[PDB]
Amino acid sequence: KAERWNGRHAMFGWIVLLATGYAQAHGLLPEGGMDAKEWGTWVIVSTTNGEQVTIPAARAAIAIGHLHFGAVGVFAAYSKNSVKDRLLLEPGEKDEAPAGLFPALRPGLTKEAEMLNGRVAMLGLVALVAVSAATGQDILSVIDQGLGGLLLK
Amino acid sequence: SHTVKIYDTCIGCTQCVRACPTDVLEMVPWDGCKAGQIASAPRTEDCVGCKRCETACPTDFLSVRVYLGGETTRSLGLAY
Amino acid sequence: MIYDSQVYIALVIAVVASVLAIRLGATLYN
Amino acid sequence: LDGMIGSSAPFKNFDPLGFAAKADQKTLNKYRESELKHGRVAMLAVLGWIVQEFWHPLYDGKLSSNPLKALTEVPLIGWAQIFVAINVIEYLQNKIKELPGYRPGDYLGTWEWVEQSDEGWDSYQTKELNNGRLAMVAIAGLIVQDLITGQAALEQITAGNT
Amino acid sequence: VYKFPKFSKALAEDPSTRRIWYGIATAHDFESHDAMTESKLYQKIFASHFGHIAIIFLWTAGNLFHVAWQGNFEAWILNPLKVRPIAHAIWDPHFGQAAYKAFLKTSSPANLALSGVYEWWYTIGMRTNNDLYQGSFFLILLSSLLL
Amino acid sequence: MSLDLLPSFFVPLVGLVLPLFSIIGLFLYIEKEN
Amino acid sequence: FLISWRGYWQELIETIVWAHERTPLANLVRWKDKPVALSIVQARLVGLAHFTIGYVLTYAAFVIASTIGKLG
Amino acid sequence: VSFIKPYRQDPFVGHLATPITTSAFTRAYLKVLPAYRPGLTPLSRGAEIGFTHGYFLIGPFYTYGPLRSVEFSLTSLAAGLLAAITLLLILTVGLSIYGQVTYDVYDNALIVKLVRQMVGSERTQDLPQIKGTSELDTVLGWQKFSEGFFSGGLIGSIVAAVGIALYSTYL
Amino acid sequence: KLKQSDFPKFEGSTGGWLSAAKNEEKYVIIWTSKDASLFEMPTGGTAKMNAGNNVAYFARKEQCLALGSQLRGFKITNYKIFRIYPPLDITLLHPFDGVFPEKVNQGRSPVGKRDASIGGNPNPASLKFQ
Amino acid sequence: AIDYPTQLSLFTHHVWIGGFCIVGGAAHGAIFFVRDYNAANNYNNLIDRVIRHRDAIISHLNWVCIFLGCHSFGLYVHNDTMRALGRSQDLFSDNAIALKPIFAQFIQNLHTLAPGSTAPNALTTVSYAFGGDVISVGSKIAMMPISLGTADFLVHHIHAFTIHVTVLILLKGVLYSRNSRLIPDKANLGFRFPCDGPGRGGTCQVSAWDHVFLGLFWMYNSI
Amino acid sequence: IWAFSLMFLFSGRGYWQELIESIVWAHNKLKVAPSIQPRALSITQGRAVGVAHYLLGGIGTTWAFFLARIISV
Ligand code: CLA
Ligand code: CLA
Ligand code: CLA
Ligand code: CLA
Ligand code: CLA
Ligand SMILES: CCCCCCCC(=O)OCC(=C\C=C\C(C)=C\C=C\C=C(C)\C=C\C=C(/C)C=C=C1C(C)(C)C[C@H](OC(C)=O)C[C@@]1(C)O)/C=C/[C@@]12O[C@]1(C)C[C@@H](O)CC2(C)C
Ligand SMILES: CC(/C=C/C=C(C)/C=C/[C@@]12O[C@]1(C)C[C@@H](O)CC2(C)C)=C\C=C\C=C(C)\C=C\C=C(C)\C=C\[C@@]12O[C@]1(C)C[C@@H](O)CC2(C)C
Ligand SMILES: CC(/C=C/C=C(C)/C=C/[C@@]12O[C@]1(C)C[C@@H](O)CC2(C)C)=C\C=C\C=C(C)\C=C\C=C(C)\C=C\[C@@]12O[C@]1(C)C[C@@H](O)CC2(C)C
Ligand SMILES: CC1=C(C/C=C(\C)CCC[C@H](C)CCC[C@H](C)CCCC(C)C)C(=O)c2ccccc2C1=O
Repeated sequence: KAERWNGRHAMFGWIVLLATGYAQAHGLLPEGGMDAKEWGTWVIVSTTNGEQVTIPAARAAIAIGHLHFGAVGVFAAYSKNSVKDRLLLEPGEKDEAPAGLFPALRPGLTKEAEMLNGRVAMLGLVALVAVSAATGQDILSVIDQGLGGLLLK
Repeated sequence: SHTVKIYDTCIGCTQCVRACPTDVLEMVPWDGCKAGQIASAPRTEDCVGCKRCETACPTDFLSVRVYLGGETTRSLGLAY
Repeated sequence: MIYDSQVYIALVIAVVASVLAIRLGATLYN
Repeated sequence: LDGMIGSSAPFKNFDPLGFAAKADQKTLNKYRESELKHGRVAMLAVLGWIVQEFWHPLYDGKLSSNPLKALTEVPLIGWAQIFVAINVIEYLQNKIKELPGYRPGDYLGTWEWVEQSDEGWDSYQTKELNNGRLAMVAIAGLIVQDLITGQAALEQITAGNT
Repeated sequence: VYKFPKFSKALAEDPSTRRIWYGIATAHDFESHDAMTESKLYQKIFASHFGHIAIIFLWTAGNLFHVAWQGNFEAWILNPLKVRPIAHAIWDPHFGQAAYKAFLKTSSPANLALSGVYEWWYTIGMRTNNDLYQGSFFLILLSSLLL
Repeated sequence: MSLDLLPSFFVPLVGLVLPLFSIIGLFLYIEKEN
Repeated sequence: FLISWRGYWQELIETIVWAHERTPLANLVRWKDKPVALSIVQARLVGLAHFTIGYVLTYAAFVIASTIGKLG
Repeated sequence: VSFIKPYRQDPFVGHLATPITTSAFTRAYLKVLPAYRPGLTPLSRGAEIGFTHGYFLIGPFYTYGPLRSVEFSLTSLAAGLLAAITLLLILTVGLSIYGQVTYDVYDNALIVKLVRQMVGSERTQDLPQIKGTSELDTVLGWQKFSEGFFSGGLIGSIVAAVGIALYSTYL
Repeated sequence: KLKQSDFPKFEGSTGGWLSAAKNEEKYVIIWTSKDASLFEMPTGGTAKMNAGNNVAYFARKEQCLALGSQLRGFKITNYKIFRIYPPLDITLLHPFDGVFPEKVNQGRSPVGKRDASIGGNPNPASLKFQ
Repeated sequence: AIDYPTQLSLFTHHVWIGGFCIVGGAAHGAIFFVRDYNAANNYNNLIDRVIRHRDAIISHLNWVCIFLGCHSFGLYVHNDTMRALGRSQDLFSDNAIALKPIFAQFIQNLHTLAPGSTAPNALTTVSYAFGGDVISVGSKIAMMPISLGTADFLVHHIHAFTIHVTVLILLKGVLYSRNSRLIPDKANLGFRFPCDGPGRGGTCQVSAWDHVFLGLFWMYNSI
Repeated sequence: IWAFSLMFLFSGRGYWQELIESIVWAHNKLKVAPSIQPRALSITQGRAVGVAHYLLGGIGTTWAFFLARIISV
C-alpha cells in the first residue's frame, strides 16, 4: 500500500518537476522576494548589511501549489469512506501481495502497470537526486541535461 | 481496591464496624478476646480508604489497618 | 561557513542515529 | 368569548360583534395567537418608540429621534438582519406549534408544568393580554399622530399639540 | 483506558485520569513493575544507561553543530574580549520588526552563548568552524555506537 | 536552496507538525484497550 | 498547588462533570477516563515542580539580564 | 403553579425540568439543529456543522490576526482563510481520534436488541453495554461525521471568505 | 407526579445519579416508615417519607448507607440496600445476613485476619520481586 | 483631600476591613448550614431549593470565573507578550486595539449633567470624579475628573474576576457544607475538620472551613 | 512573616510530629520532658496559622509600602 501510494506521488511529482522547469524557462514563476512588511518577520531569511533578504516569491508560489496538492491529499485521507483507494489499511484488510522483483507485464490501466510505473518513477527520483548530489548542479539543471535541453529552452 | 487487614490485638469493641461509611467491616465470632468477637473485612471492594475505621480503633497501634492500593470507581468515591 | 554538503550529510547521519534510537526504544518495550 | 383566559372586569368575554360565537376551536386558537403576537409586538413597538425618542445611542447618534423617520435611515442591511432574525424566530415558533399539547400563544411550553392552572397563572396571562391590548391601541395612536402631525410622542406632548 | 501502563496492571484498571498521570510518574520505577525480576531490572537499567549516554552525546553534538553553523566562533577567535559569542540563530514567526532588529546579530537574530563553550573549545585547540563540525560528526557517530 | 532557508523549513515542521503527530500517537496509545 | 489541597478540587470537578453531562450539543462527546482531581502526592509533586521551575527561570533571567545590562 | 419539577418524574436523576431544559422553545430549537435534526445522515450533520463552524471561524482569524488591515487586503483574507482551514483540520483530527478510541460498532439500534434478546455472554462493551442508539454512535457513523465536518468546514470557510471580500469591496 | 408511588416525596435535585448509574451500577435503598417524616437527602435537600414502603435510588453505596444511618435517628431499622448492575441484577448488600455488621452473627468467617500484631509484619526487603 | 497619606490609608483600611468582614459572613453562613440548619423546618423553601440545584450554581460560577480570568488576565498577558515581541500595535491599549468602557463613561456623563437637568436644585455634581473642574487647595489637587480608558477596563474586569472567584470558593463552601457526592454525611463531621481521609483519591480540605481558608487567600488577592 | 507562613501552608503535621518525637527524646534523655506532652499543631490549626501569617505578612508589606511611598511624596 505504501509503495503504491509513494509511486503515484513520485509519478505526479515527475510531472510537477517538468511543469516547474517549464514555468521557470518560460518567464512565469514571479520575480523578487516576499514583502516582510506584509508577511511579518518570518519571511526574512537574512540581513547582510542593512538589507533584508526575504524568501523568494517564486518559492512562496510553489509552496502554495504544493499546499493545494497536499490539502487534496489530506482531504482524501480524512475521506476514507468515500474514496476508491484508501490511504491506510482497515483492521482486517491485508496488504496486497508484494509484486516481487518484476511485476506482471500487464499493459494498460492495470494494478501491475501502475505498480511498475511508480517503481520506475521513484527510482528515477532517486537517480536524479544522486546525480545532483554527486555532480553538484541544480535538480532542474540535471533534468535539463537529461532532456537534452528541451526543458530549459 | 484497597486492602484491609485485621490483627489479633482486636478487642472486639465494634467501633471500626460502626464507623465504616461503605459497609466493609463486620463483627464475626472469635475466641481471642473477652468480647468473643473480631472485626472482619469481607467487602473490601467497597473500601474507599477514608480510614475512619482506624480512627475509631482504641488498641495501641491499631487492629484494623488500611493499605491503599489499586483504584476503582467504587474506591475513588465517584458518583459519576 | 559550512557547506550544504556538510549540513546535508550531518542530517543524514542524524537520521541513522534516529533509527538506532527507535530500535533501542522499541527494544526497551512498549 | 369562552372559558379562555383574557376576560377582565370592564367587559367580560368582550365579543360585541360575535366573532367567536360562530368560530370553532381552531379559529379561536388562531385568533388568540394573532392577539398575543400583536400585543407583544405592540409592547415592544411602544417601548422602542419612546426610548428611541429620548435615547438613540447607536449609529453614533444621528438616526433622527422621530420614529417613521429613522425607519428610512437604518443602513437597510441592518433591516435585513432584523428581518431574518424575526423570520428564524417565527420558524422556531412554527416548529413549536406542532409539539404535543401546544397552546395558542404558549411558546415557552408552560403546558408541560401547568396542569390544573391556578388563578394566579390565569391572572398573569390576562395581565399580559391586557397590557398587549393597551400597547396595540397606544402604538396605533402613536403612528397615526406622528403621521398627521409630524412630531413624535414626547415632542408633541412637550410643545402642547394636544 | 487500558494498555498504557503496560508495566502496571493495577494502574491499567483505573477508570480515571489518575491512570495516565501515574503512568508517567512510575515509568522509571522498574522495581515496582509487574512481572519483575532482578535480571530484567539490571538489563533494563543497563540499556537505559546506554540511551542516556547517547542523549548526552547528541546534545553535545548539537551544541557543536549550532556553534559551527550559526555562531561566530571564527570571528570570536580574532577578538575574544570584544566579540560576544553566539549560541544559535532565532527563527520565531511571532517576532515584530523591533524584536528582529534588537536580536539581530550579524546575519540573523541569534542568542548570545552563556555556556562558555567558545572559551572551552578555544582552549582545547579549536580554531575553525570545520573543527566544530568534525566534533559534531564524531559525537553523532558515538551516539550511534551507544544506541 | 540556501542554508539560511533551513530554519524556516524546519522550525515550523518540528514545532508544529511533530506535536500534532506525537499527540495523535500518544492519545491513541493511552486510549487503547485490551 | 501547594496551599490548596484535594477535596476542594474533587467537588469542583464533580460540578464540572455534571455540567458537561447535562448540556446539549456536548453530550455527544464523553470522556473515556473519568476526570478526577490530582492525588495528594501528585499535587505535592506538581506544586514542587512549578515552584522549582519558576524559581530557576526567574533567577536565571535575573542574573543573566542584570550582569549583561550592568556590565555593558 | 410550579415551573420546576423532577425530570421525567424521577426525583433521583441529577437533573431538573426547568423552563430551560424542557421548554417547548428548547425542544424545537434543539430539534432544528443539525446534531439533532431528524432525517439527516451523519455525513449531512457533519457537513452542516462544518459549514457553519468554518463560516464563523474565519471571522476572528481574519479580523484580529497577525496580518490585519483596516482596509481590505487579499493577504489578510488569505491568512484568515488558511488559519481557519488549519483549525478545522486540527478539529477533524481530534474528531477522528475520538471516534477511533470511543466506539466499536458499525450498525447501532440493533446490537443492543440482539444482546437483550439473544444473550451477550462475551467480553461485553461491544455486544452488551453500548451507550446511545444514534447513528452517530458507530465507527462508520462517526467517520462519516468527521468527513462531513472537514469538507463542510472547507466549503464554509471559502464561502465566508468570498462573502467578506464582496462586503469589503462592493459596500 | 412521580414514576412510582413508593418514592419519597422529593422534588428532584441536580445532585442525583448521572450516566454512570445507567451503564455501570446503581444502588437502591428500601425501607418502611410508620410516619411521613421529613428527612434530608444524601444528595440534595429535604424529602418526605411515605407512611409505608419507601424506595430511593442513588449512585453510590456510601450515599445509601448515609441515608440509612440518618434513618436510624427516626427509629427506622429495617432499611435494606441493594446493588443494581446495568440490567436488573439485584444484589442485597447492607444487611448481608439479615443482621447489621455491628452485631455478631453466627455463620460469619474472619476475612483479612492476621494472627499477629503489627510488629510481626515481614520486612519489605524480603518482599522484593514477587 | 490634600492629605494624600490619609486618603490612601483610609481607603485601603476600609477595603481590607470590608473584605475580611465579607469572608466572615460567608464563614458564618457555612457554620449555620452545618450546625443550625434544620431540613424539616425548611421543606421546599428558598434554602432547600438552593441546595437542590447547588451543582448548577457552582458549575456556572466556575464557567464565569474561567471566562473572566481567561479574558482579563490573558489580555494582560497578551499585552505583555506583544510588547516583549516588539509589536506595539497589537496590544489592548488606547493607541491599539481599544476596549473603551463606554457604559461607565455614559454614567460619568450623566452625573456631570445632573445639576440643572435631573437634579435641578443642585449647583454642582456630587463628585468631581465624574467630571467638572480641577479642585485644588493650596496648589494641591483635591479632586479631579477620573478618566476611564482601556487601562481601567482591564483592571475593572480583573476586579470582577477576583470577586467572582472569591464568591465561588465561599459559595461552594456554604452549599457543600452539609453533603456532597464525595462525602454524603459531611454535616456529621462538623464545620471544622481537616478531611475525611486519604481515600476517594484524597479528601483534603473538604470542610467548609477549608473554604473560608482558601476564600481568605483569594480575598487577599482581590483586595 | 509572609515567607514564614509558607512553612505552615506547604508542610504537613506528620513531619513535625516525628521531629518533635526526636526533640522529646532529647528532653527525656536530659530528664526535662514536660508533663504536658508536646504535639504538633492540628491540621486545621496549621492551616489557620499559615493563612493568618500569610495575611499579616502580605497586608503589612503593602501597608509599609503604601505608607512610606505616600508620605515621602
Ligand atoms: C418592534 C420593536 C422594535 C423595532 C422594530 C425597533 C426599531 C429600531 N430601533 Mg428600537 N427599541 C425597541 C423596539 C424596537 N425598535 C425597544 C423595546 C427598545 C427598548 C430597549 C428599543 C431601544 C432602542 C434604542 C436605544 C435604539 C433603537 C434604535 C432603533 C432603530 C435602529 C435599529 C436598532 O439599532 O435597534 C436597537 C434595538 C435595541 C437596542 C433593543 C431591541 C431589543 C428587542 C426589541 C427585544 C428582543 C427582541 C428579540 C430578538 C425577539 C423577541 C424574542 C421572543 C419574544 C420571540 C430602528 C428603527 C436605534 C436608533 O437609531 O434610534 C432612533 C437606537 O439607538 N431602539
Ligand atoms: C539535542 C541536540 C539539539 C538541540 C537541542 C537542537 C535545537 C535546535 N535545532 Mg538542531 N540540530 C542538532 C541537534 C540539536 N538541535 C544536530 C545534531 C543537527 C545536525 C543534523 C541539527 C540540525 C539542525 C538544523 C538544520 C536546524 C536545527 C534547528 C534547531 C532549533 C529549532 C528546532 C528544530 O528545527 O530542530 C530540527 C533539528 C533537526 C532537523 C536535527 C535533529 C536534532 C537532533 C539530531 C535530535 C536530538 C533529539 C534529542 C536528543 C531528544 C529528542 C526528544 C524527542 C523524542 C521528543 C533548535 C534551537 C533549526 C534552527 O536553527 O532554527 C533557527 C534548523 O533549521 N537543527
Ligand atoms: C514552534 C512552535 C510554533 C510555531 C512555529 C508557530 C508558528 C506560528 N504561530 Mg504560533 N503558537 C505556538 C507555537 C508555535 N507557533 C504556541 C505554543 C502558542 C500558544 C502559546 C501559539 C500561539 C499563537 C497565536 C495566538 C497566534 C500564532 C500565530 C502563528 C503564526 C505567526 C504569525 C504570522 O505571521 O503568520 C500568519 C499566518 C498565516 C498567514 C497562516 C498560517 C496558518 C497555518 C499555521 C498554516 C499551516 C499550513 C498547513 C501545512 C496546512 C495543512 C493543510 C491544510 C490546508 C489541510 C505562525 C504560523 C499567529 C497566527 O498566524 O495565527 C494563525 C497567531 O495569531 N501562534
Ligand atoms: C499565579 C498563580 C495563580 C493562577 C494563574 C491561578 C489561576 C486560577 N485559579 Mg488560583 N490560586 C492560587 C494562584 C493562582 N491561581 C493560589 C496561590 C491559591 C491558594 C489559595 C489559589 C487557590 C484557588 C482556588 C481555591 C480557586 C482558584 C481558581 C482559579 C482559576 C480561576 C478561573 C480562571 O481564571 O481560569 C483561567 C485561567 C487563567 C486565568 C490562568 C492563565 C491562563 C491564560 C492567561 C489563558 C490561557 C493560556 C493558554 C491556554 C496557553 C496554551 C499554551 C500552552 C498549552 C503551552 C484559575 C485557573 C478557582 C477555580 O477552580 O477556577 C474557577 C478556585 O476555585 N485558585
Ligand atoms: C483570553 C485572553 C486572550 C485574548 C482574548 C487574546 C486575543 C487575541 N490574541 Mg492573544 N494571547 C494570549 C491571550 C489572549 N489573546 C496569551 C495569554 C498569549 C501568550 C501565550 C497570547 C499570545 C498571542 C500571540 C502570539 C498572538 C495573539 C493574537 C491575538 C489576536 C488574534 C487571536 C486569534 O486568531 O483569535 C482566534 C479566535 C477564535 C478562533 C475565536 C475564539 C473566540 C470566539 C469568538 C468565542 C465566541 C463565543 C460565543 C460568543 C459563544 C456564544 C455563541 C452563541 C451562538 C450561543 C486576538 C486579539 C495574535 C495577534 O497578533 O493579534 C493581534 C498573535 O499573533 N495572542
Ligand atoms: C506546484 C506547481 C508549480 C507551478 C509553478 C507556478 C504555479 C504556482 O505557483 O502554483 C501555485 C498557485 C496555484 C496552484 C493551484 C493548484 C495547485 C491547484 C490544484 C488543485 C487541485 C485539485 C483541485 C485536486 C483535485 C483532486 C481530486 C478531486 C482527487 C481525487 C480523487 C479522484 C479524482 C481520483 C476521484 C476520487 O473519487 C472518489 C471515489 O472519491 C476521489 C479522489 C480523492 O481519489 C498560484 C500561485 C500564484 O498565485 C499565487 C500564489 C501568487 C501569484 O502572484 C503568482 C501565482 C499565480 C504563481
Ligand atoms: C519513496 C521515494 C520517492 C518518493 C517521491 C515522491 C513521493 C515524490 C514527491 C514529489 O511529487 C512531490 C511530492 C512534489 C514535487 O514537487 C517533488 C517530488 C519529489 C517529485 C523513494 C524511495 C526510495 C527507496 C529506496 C531506494 C529503498 C531502497 C531500499 C533498499 C536498497 C533496502 C535494502 C534492504 O531491504 C533489503 C533489500 C534487505 C533488508 O534486510 C536490509 C536492507 C538493506 C534494509
Ligand atoms: C513514470 C514516470 C512518470 C509518470 C507520470 C505520470 C503517470 C503522469 C500522469 C498524469 O496524470 C498525471 C499525474 C497528471 C496529468 O495532468 C498528466 C498525466 C500525464 C495525465 C516517470 C519515470 C521516470 C523514470 C526515470 C527518470 C528513470 C530513471 C532511471 C535511471 C536513470 C536508471 C538508471 C539505471 O538503468 C541504468 C542506467 C543502469 C542500471 O543497471 C542501473 C540503473 C540505475 C537502474
Ligand atoms: C512548624 C510547624 C508545626 C510545629 C509548630 C509548633 C509546635 C508551634 C510552636 C509554637 C510555640 C511553642 C509558641 C509560640 C512561640 C512564638 C515565639 C510566639 C509568637 C510570637 C508572638 C509575637 C505572637 C506544626 O505543628 C504544623 C502543623 C501543620 C502544618 C504545618 C506545621 C508547621 O509548619
